[PDB]
Amino acid sequence: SFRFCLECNNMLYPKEDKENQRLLYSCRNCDYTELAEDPKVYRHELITNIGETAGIVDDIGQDPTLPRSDKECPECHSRDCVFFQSQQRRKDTNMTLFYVCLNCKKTFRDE
Amino acid sequence: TMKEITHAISSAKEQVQEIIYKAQHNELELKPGMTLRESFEGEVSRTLNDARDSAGRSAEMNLKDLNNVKQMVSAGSKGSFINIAQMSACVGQQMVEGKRIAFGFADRSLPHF
Amino acid sequence: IALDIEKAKVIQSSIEYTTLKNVTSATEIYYDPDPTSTVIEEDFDTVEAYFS
Ligand SMILES: [Zn+2]
Ligand SMILES: [Zn+2]
Repeated sequence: SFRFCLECNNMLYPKEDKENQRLLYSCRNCDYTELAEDPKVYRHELITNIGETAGIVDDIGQDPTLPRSDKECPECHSRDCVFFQSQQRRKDTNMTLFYVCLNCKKTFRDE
Repeated sequence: TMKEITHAISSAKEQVQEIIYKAQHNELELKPGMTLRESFEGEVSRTLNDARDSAGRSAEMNLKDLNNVKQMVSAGSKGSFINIAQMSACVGQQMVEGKRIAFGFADRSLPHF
Repeated sequence: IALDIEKAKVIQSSIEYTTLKNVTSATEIYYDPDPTSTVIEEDFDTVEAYFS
């Protein structure tokens, strides 16, 4: 996550002080400068799993084309649920199922 | 023979169901040089092909010598084993571009599934 | 090597191309102005063990 300038709404690029030895987020369109909280400047994931379970909506139980199972809900122990596979559509994607209860509407696995 | 063919096809469908469950619980062996989805598709296709071959072999063994289709196939003048299998026992798996029927709709082949 | 599986696997491993990107999983950039110490707590023990 990256922060924005509080006065002109531009991006806050990180900057390093030679004399003070501190990491600071500074806007290049002004003189505003705010002290950085964490040193994690950049992170790149070669193999990522985000978007696998992130594709979830709160009204997925009203879809009539989705199959319905009788798996046990971990939270409220309901007897009706709706399952589907991974929303990510790469070639390496697993065939595991995500179950959605019809009362608490949370996503849970079978393992 | 029709009972035997029905039993063979039902056993194959149960085997395919077991393969589906194993692939959906990460218990499937991966063929080297291929992904999980490709290995699953190849194994299901192999099972269904073996099912059609077994049903056809049962049907072709049932036939008498006086059977006319058998006489034509045995003379070598017209027809083969696959024709007898498809006419009498099972048409089998339909392949488009060397793969099973794709999901032309949103995650299904027809709006009836 | 043709009638032994282990030597064949050794040859296979020695032939196949393997880059850093294959074994790498994630790369990160951190700010740390102390050459001899570090800010990260998980790796602090290991790096101080190295320096000592
Ligand atoms: Zn600014
Ligand atoms: Zn529930």
